[PDB]
Amino acid sequence: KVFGRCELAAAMKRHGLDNYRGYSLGNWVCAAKFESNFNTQATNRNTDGSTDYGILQINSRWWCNDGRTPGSRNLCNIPCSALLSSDITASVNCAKKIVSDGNGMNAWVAWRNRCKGTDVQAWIRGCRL
Ligand SMILES: [Cl-]
Ligand SMILES: [Cl-]
Ligand code: NA
Repeated sequence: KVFGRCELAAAMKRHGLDNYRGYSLGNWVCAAKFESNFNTQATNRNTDGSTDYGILQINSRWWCNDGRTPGSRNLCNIPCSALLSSDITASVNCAKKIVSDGNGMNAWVAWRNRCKGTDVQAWIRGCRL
């Protein structure tokens, strides 16, 4: 599923991401935009052989099991394919664990390079939330 901007904001808001660990909704929409272009089916392979999955590009090195990342962890206790669903619940619940682990949203390279310190509120402007 390829989300609309406001559609995804409302979905994320419903799942408790607005101001989660102090990160306003615009941060999450901005990260999703640049990680996946709002596409729940996005996958990308990393150089160490791990793979990033879904709308927030969550990494099989630590967070999910794809059966092909030897020596990795599965800290969200889910198959990585569950992160590709049109229902964002699994991605959001795993993202809550990631952002709580000490490093905040800096775990998302695109958020660090393209959203952090920008006016992220513009990503939810005009949306009915
Ligand atoms: Cl915001
Ligand atoms: Cl933080
Ligand atoms: Na893994």
